[PDB]
Amino acid sequence: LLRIDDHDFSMRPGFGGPAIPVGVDVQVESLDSISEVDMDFTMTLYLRHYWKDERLSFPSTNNLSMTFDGRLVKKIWVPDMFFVHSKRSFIHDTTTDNVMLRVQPDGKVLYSLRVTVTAMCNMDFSRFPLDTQTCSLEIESYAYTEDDLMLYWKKGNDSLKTDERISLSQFLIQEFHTTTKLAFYSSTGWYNRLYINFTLRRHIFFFLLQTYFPATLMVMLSWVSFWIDRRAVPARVPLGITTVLTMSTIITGVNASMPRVSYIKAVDIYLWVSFVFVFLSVLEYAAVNYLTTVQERKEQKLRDTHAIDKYSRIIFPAAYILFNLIYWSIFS
Amino acid sequence: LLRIDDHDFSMRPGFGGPAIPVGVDVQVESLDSISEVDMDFTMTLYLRHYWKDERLSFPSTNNLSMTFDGRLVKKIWVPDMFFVHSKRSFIHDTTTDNVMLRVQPDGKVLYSLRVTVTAMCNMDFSRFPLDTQTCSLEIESYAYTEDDLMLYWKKGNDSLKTDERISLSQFLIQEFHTTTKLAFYSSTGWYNRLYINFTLRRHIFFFLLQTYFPATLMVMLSWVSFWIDRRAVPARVPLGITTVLTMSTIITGVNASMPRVSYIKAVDIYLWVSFVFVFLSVLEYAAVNYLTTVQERKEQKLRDTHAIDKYSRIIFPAAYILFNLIYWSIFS
Amino acid sequence: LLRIDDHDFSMRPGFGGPAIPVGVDVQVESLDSISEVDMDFTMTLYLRHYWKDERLSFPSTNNLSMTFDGRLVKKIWVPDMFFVHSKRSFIHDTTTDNVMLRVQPDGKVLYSLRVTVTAMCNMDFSRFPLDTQTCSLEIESYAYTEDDLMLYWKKGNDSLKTDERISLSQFLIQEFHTTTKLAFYSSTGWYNRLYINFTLRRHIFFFLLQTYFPATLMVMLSWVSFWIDRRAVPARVPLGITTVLTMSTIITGVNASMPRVSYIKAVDIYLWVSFVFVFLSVLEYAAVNYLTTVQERKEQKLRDTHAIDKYSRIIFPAAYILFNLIYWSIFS
Amino acid sequence: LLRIDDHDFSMRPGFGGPAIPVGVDVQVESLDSISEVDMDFTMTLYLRHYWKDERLSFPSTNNLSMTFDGRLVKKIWVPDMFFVHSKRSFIHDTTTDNVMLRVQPDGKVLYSLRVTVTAMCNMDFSRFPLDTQTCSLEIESYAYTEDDLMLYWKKGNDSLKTDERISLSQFLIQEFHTTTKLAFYSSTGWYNRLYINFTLRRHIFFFLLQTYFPATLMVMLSWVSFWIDRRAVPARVPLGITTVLTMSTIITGVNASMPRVSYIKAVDIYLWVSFVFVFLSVLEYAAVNYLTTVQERKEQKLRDTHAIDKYSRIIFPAAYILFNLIYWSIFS
Amino acid sequence: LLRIDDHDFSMRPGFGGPAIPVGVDVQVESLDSISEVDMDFTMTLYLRHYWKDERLSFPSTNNLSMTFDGRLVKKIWVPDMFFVHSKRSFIHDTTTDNVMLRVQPDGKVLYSLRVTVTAMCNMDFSRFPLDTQTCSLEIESYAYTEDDLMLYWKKGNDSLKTDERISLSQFLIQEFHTTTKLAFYSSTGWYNRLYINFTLRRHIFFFLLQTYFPATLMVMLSWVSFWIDRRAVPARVPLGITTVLTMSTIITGVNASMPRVSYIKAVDIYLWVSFVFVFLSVLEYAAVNYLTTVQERKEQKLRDTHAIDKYSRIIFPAAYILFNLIYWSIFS
Ligand SMILES: *[C@@H]1O[C@H](CO)[C@@H](O)[C@H](O)[C@H]1NC(C)=O
Ligand SMILES: *[C@@H]1O[C@H](CO)[C@@H](O)[C@H](O)[C@H]1NC(C)=O
Ligand SMILES: *[C@@H]1O[C@H](CO)[C@@H](O)[C@H](O)[C@H]1NC(C)=O
Ligand SMILES: *[C@@H]1O[C@H](CO)[C@@H](O)[C@H](O)[C@H]1NC(C)=O
Ligand SMILES: *[C@@H]1O[C@H](CO)[C@@H](O)[C@H](O)[C@H]1NC(C)=O
Ligand SMILES: *[C@@H]1O[C@H](CO)[C@@H](O)[C@H](O)[C@H]1NC(C)=O
Ligand SMILES: *[C@@H]1O[C@H](CO)[C@@H](O)[C@H](O)[C@H]1NC(C)=O
Ligand SMILES: *[C@@H]1O[C@H](CO)[C@@H](O)[C@H](O)[C@H]1NC(C)=O
Ligand SMILES: *[C@@H]1O[C@H](CO)[C@@H](O)[C@H](O)[C@H]1NC(C)=O
Ligand SMILES: *[C@@H]1O[C@H](CO)[C@@H](O)[C@H](O)[C@H]1NC(C)=O
Ligand SMILES: CCCCCC
Ligand SMILES: CCCCCC
Ligand SMILES: CCCCCC
Ligand SMILES: CCCCCC
Ligand SMILES: CCCCCC
Ligand SMILES: CCCCCC
Ligand SMILES: CCCCCC
Ligand SMILES: CCCCCC
Ligand SMILES: CCCCCC
Ligand SMILES: CCCCCC
Ligand SMILES: CCCCCC
Ligand SMILES: CCCCCC
Ligand SMILES: CCCCCC
Ligand SMILES: CCCCCC
Ligand SMILES: CCCCCC
Ligand SMILES: CCCCCC
Ligand SMILES: CCCCCC
Ligand SMILES: CCCCCC
Ligand SMILES: CCCCCC
Ligand SMILES: CCCCCC
Ligand SMILES: [Cl-]
Repeated sequence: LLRIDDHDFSMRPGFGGPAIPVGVDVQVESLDSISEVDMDFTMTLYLRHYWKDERLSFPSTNNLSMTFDGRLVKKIWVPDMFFVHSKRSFIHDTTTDNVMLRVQPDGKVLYSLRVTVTAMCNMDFSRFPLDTQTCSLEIESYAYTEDDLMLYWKKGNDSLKTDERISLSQFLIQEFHTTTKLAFYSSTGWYNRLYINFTLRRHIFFFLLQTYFPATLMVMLSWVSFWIDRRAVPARVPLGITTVLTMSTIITGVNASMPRVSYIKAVDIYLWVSFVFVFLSVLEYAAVNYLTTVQERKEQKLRDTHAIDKYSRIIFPAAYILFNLIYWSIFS
Repeated sequence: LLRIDDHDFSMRPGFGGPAIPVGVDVQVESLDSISEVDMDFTMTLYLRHYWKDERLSFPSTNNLSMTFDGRLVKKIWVPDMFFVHSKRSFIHDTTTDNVMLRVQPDGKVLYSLRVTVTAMCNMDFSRFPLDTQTCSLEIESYAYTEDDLMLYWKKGNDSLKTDERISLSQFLIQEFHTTTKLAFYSSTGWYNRLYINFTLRRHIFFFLLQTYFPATLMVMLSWVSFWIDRRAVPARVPLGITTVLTMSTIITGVNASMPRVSYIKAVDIYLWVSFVFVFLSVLEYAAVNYLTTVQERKEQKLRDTHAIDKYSRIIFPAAYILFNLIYWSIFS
Repeated sequence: LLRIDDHDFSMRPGFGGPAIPVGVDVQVESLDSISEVDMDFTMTLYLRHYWKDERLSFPSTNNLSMTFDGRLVKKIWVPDMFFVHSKRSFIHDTTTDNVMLRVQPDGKVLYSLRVTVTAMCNMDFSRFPLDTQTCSLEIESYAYTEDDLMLYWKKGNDSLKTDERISLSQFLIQEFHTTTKLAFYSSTGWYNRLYINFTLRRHIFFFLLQTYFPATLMVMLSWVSFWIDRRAVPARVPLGITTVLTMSTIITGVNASMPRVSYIKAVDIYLWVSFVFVFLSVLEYAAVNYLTTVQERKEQKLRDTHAIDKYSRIIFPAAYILFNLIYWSIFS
Repeated sequence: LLRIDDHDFSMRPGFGGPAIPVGVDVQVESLDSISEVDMDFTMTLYLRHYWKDERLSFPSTNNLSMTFDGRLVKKIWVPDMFFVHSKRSFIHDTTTDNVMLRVQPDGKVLYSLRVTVTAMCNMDFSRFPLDTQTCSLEIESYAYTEDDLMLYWKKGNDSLKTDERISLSQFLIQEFHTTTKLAFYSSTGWYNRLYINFTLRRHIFFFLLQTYFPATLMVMLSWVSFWIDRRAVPARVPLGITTVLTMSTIITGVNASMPRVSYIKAVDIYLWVSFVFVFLSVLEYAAVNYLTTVQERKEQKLRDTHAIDKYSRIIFPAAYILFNLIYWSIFS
Repeated sequence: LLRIDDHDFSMRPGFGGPAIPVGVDVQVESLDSISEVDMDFTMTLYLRHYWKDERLSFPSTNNLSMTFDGRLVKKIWVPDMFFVHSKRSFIHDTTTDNVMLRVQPDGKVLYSLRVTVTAMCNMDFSRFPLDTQTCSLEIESYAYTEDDLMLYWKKGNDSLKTDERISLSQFLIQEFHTTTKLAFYSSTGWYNRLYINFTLRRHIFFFLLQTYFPATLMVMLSWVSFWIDRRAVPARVPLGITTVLTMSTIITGVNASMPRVSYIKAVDIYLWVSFVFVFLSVLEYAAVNYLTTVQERKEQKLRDTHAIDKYSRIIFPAAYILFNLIYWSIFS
């Protein structure tokens, strides 16, 4: 039927002659994980190849595609494709290798693989946790240059399809599309790359509850020290100290879960401003206590509400509100 | 006996003609793990295939099935089946491949595999930790469409059997059953899928002890500040502050172990309401202290139990109890 | 010598006739790990098979066993055995497959494998950390029923031997023995199972130091509040609050390391009783403070050691000691 | 040249006759890791075998060794060796299997493998973190007894060489040497084992900084309560309570990182003695406060520095210093 | 075309004669990870080999290189290369083995592999986190000595090329270059090694925010105790105690993430000096309280700002600033 034993398949079709066209269709099954510290993502996809090989021609009367077991794959020539800038990947093998082989009577061949790929994606956290990130997956031939193999999307924009169940708990996925670009290696020649592009957006709610509310609550807990009688030194001092230390703990806990980036994120700006306010509260009380002591000493040697508290009760909330307005007008 | 060398098994029985019927029996051995963060499960099952192949016919006098070693499997045609929407799977191989092959004199073949499959399961945590989840395992042919291969359950509802030792420490497993549905791929044709469905329910006790009791205890520890003399400012302030901070720590610890979902869970509602109560206690004491200071200043310039404490001692417990009644009437 | 090329080894000896006897010897090399959360164990063992095959007969004059390389194994019939209710296992392969093959002149064959098996073991933690657990390893044929293959222990009780270096840092291992039982599958027939049983016991010392001493110390630290003058409210309140919060932290830390079981363990009983005592201390001080305030108000309007402290100093230690006596008489 | 096709290599040289001598040389490349909780170590080594086989003889004129590709290895007889009491091991395979084969004209064969072995090592932590541990790697034949194969060190003591780059960040490695001993299996016969022995010693500095300094600092922080005026009850009570709780946290953190051993380590002795001192400080202050209250009551009914503080200021430091002297004279 | 069946490729070209030259080109694709605790790095690279073999000569008219499938590789002789001092490595295999084979009509052969290598790198942390580290990758032949195979860089310095996307989030990568050196094994002979060298530098910002700012803030929070009236003992004591304990927690958290090195790092110097300052603050207050008590007792028996506070308010900040100036002038 196929006369496999009569041919040497160590050479591509057209060997010694013009390049062989190869078309690609991709269907994305899922996006399994995203790792900010590792700066990568894991995708499961169906990779489909189209090419023609006269050596697989067989007689028939119905002009219909016929399906073979898939162990025949290792006896015939198959296009060499690999994922560029990946960290690890594999082909699923239960209950058998998830490999399809269909051959038409005139030699047209359809080849399909189910693979899982972990690939690198460089992300900019300068607007975290309000950032928008983009990632891509690159498909390129390994052994054959553009002189031997021509790689292209089979149906252009319509070659990429996605399952309706693609979802992430933290990220919104949008704008899947495909592009084509060339690549050059100084010692091997020119290669043709295929691209799968998509965009990711975060949900802010979780970060609000984890960071922004606790810091605001710690700032507001430092303003009750302005309504307590200043004669209660052992009540007013520990309150401010505890609020400062809790703010420090919040900052450390927030920074613990992110990659060790050399630049400043928006959450760092917010937390450090809140910390500054909490610190200023303690300094303000220390000034008040010192001035009261000075006045007592002067009065005895010569023999109400302090203005600082009265003005702080107004100044601190207004400054904090203005800061919040400007911050959330800039970062939105 | 079998004349394997006289036939080409690269083509299915009936090649070029009508589709070949294939029956499936499944026996579930165990459910090994469930991962909320990964949103998958691991199952170990016995997969059994039934079909007929005249090319394996042999003479006999007893009309009995004969068992072969299993290395013969790779010399004959075997149905191509794979698990859909899986993450990883394998066939056990100790001390040999766990593969059974039995052939009847008239060509009927029984084929059995022991496999372990990790498969995806989308779960809704909107009622966590009082949620009920459902999952499924899908069996579909890879290479052959419904025109070449007809896939069905061998005995309908009786095709699925479960071992009595299937058990999870946290989940209750119930309602195993099977269904059949078709699937369509735009470039390859129609396929016939088999389904194994089951339902999972959580045990609430662990979550009660981990989250609900500590938060209630922290709320109740904030009500002892209403029975302490209000003149003890350095005793009443740190108590409320410590309770608020402990409630915050509880909220963070509860959220740490779950997937980063964009929606609200019931435990979040309970914890945030408890946090609100604890915060209000501190605000109440601050109001009491301020009013006492105002009265002292007025009396000196002109020259018991405060009503707020007296009413709070009644109001706070009743509101908390009513909230608990409504919450546990809604979520049950 | 062996005339391997002259025989088809795809059929068992006696094919079509009576069942072939197969004897098993097992020597346990080590117990590598136990996982409470995974509920499994890992064992390394030497598995030895005994059977007769006339097709391997060769002429000789000394009636002595001869050893072959082990690549011959894949050319001859070998009994099909697998481990039941396992999670994963493999055969060691350095520097070659650890497989022995010895054939006697009359056809007697000895076969030996070095394997590592991870197997499930259901454990009851209702008496943790004073529990005693039992586990078993099951050996059964996969392809052949009791009509084709008879599986038995070669020397009965003497078939199981253990290395003197089997040891676990936390568990005491005792009472290795073997049993035999039949198994039935509704669609394949009856099989004969072999069992390896052993018993595990914990060492209590580690758990004493981790849980029982800290909780008792936290309870005893709450009784120093009964010897401090009750006029020191800001000294007596934070002490009780801190002890309650530390007890809560201890409970959470203890529960963190165990599987999410739906039932109550002994350590939970001990910790919750200790927590109750610590909570009652705080309530007792609140009552004392309130009564003192009431008496002061009455005396002013009309114009030592409080009995509660005096009785608590006796009542609390005696109740705690009685609880310890009963607890350690019940759980031993 | 080698006439491989003319011989059956399923039988050892000398099959049916006297045992074949096999010499072993080992060169250690690195020690990769040590795990106290797993009680094992990982070593990378070069394993070299020497034997003679007349079936590989070839004509030559120069009496020189000739090197072959290494795919020839699987066509000839190779000694069967494995590592005893190992957990996992493998042969490196990039860019090809790291296997050397050299054959001399008279049949002498040199065989070399690069392997990585993880092996068990039982360690005694009774003097931790001042302990000295010893470990060994055992090489034994699997299939052949001492009647068929004689295993020995090729050059005795000079057979073991080590790379100068063997180093661990925490451990000092010394005293590599080799020994030989026999082993007996009740069902297979006598085997000859080869041993590689070495000694490990810890660096104390890290443990000093992690445990011993913090505990001493916490003990010294409890002695400042003896210089504060005893009238400051709310200052002296929380200090002692906080020091006790911090010591408890230190003990838990120290125990967290070690295996769950049933016996007592030296660090446990040191930490528990320090804890006892810190606890006694709190009890001492409670006694002082009670006695002051008694004296006040007696004086009123009838109508400086307390001796306990004065003696404690001397007694506590001297006892702690004596304990340190004895502890560091015993454990060195 | 190639007459593979007519030659034995178990012997290198020139077998029995002069050494065969082999050239190497390397292109680095990425640096995937660096592990301080494991002391290794992971690199993905393209390894290219050049050699001549007359046995692969074929007739042609165009003097052009022809590309073969890559399954031919296992039928011909291929140079034996491996990575020295590696921990693990593999060749990527999707969708096929990423192996290129190109043969010129005169027998010149180009061979290319895509591999991932994890290799050891000894690092000195004595200047952490201001350290600069160097690492190298070593390529050496395994089976063949310099008498049989001559290994060299194909284009010298121009043989090493790097992708523009090589980047690490924490480290700056610079100065890629190549060197050549010989290696000697006492039992096998001389080998020729190739080296790939590069330099790594850290970004200080992350460590500043994680360690240096919190410790400075904790030191500055201990200087507010010098502006509070010394009569407030219960306010001034807990402040110093809390600052000391927080500094201890910072030290432990900093040390937790690094390898257990026996020497001192710069961050340890900074943290321990800050801890000393914080401790001295508490000792200073204790001295002040004791002296005040002594003066009170003397005055009663005979019947402002203390100088220590006044001098400490100046001395502590100046000493801390001088320490910072010297530290950051030494470590830069
Ligand atoms: C298949 O090819 C035949 C001619 O060989 C043609 O008549 C028929 O229409 C074709 N069918 C399809 C579906 O292309
Ligand atoms: C899709 O393809 C069409 C036609 O080739 C092109 O105009 C369009 O820009 C493409 N869209 C994207 C997102 O690449
Ligand atoms: C097997 O087939 C024979 C006829 O070939 C029939 O007589 C016999 O009853 C059958 N046995 C079973 C169990 O079906
Ligand atoms: C089982 O099969 C019967 C008959 O086909 C059907 O009536 C019933 O609904 C099925 N049950 C389930 C759970 O699918
Ligand atoms: C081996 O068999 C021979 C007879 O073939 C007998 O004489 C001899 O005693 C036997 N030896 C053993 C050890 O069984
Ligand atoms: C061991 O075997 C003997 C005899 O078969 C039996 O009496 C005994 O009960 C067995 N012991 C165990 C532990 O099974
Ligand atoms: C090799 O053997 C020959 C004799 O066959 C001898 O003359 C020569 O000295 C030997 N060389 C070595 C290095 O042993
Ligand atoms: C090394 O070998 C020599 C001679 O065989 C022996 O005297 C010595 O004790 C050995 N050393 C060790 C450490 O085994
Ligand atoms: C190839 O070799 C031929 C001679 O065989 C020569 O004429 C031609 O210039 C060469 N081409 C290249 C590119 O080296
Ligand atoms: C590169 O090679 C040139 C010439 O061989 C040499 O002078 C130079 O030092 C080399 N550079 C490095 C970094 O090895
Ligand atoms: C998606 C925005 C949510 C804002 C909630 C306050
Ligand atoms: C908040 C600062 C107030 C200053 C009044 C003079
Ligand atoms: C917001 C409070 C203002 C008080 C001014 C006296
Ligand atoms: C299954 C419900 C248990 C409830 C315990 C209070
Ligand atoms: C004095 C009784 C207080 C109760 C608080 C729950
Ligand atoms: C008494 C009201 C205080 C409000 C502080 C936010
Ligand atoms: C709890 C609020 C009480 C208000 C009384 C006027
Ligand atoms: C529950 C306590 C109520 C007190 C009312 C005065
Ligand atoms: C094995 C029992 C030990 C008990 C130590 C108090
Ligand atoms: C003064 C002795 C107190 C004892 C508390 C356990
Ligand atoms: C501990 C309770 C004492 C009650 C005395 C009336
Ligand atoms: C154990 C102390 C008892 C005190 C009774 C007055
Ligand atoms: C190796 C001993 C070091 C001791 C440092 C105090
Ligand atoms: C005032 C000196 C106290 C010393 C405590 C270690
Ligand atoms: C430290 C104990 C002192 C006792 C004096 C009577
Ligand atoms: C070390 C201080 C001793 C004080 C004795 C009065
Ligand atoms: C690269 C140096 C940054 C310094 C920021 C204060
Ligand atoms: C850093 C302490 C400053 C205090 C000013 C009152
Ligand atoms: C900071 C030390 C001051 C000493 C004055 C006598
Ligand atoms: C920096 C404050 C100095 C005060 C000297 C009296
Ligand atoms: Cl206080």
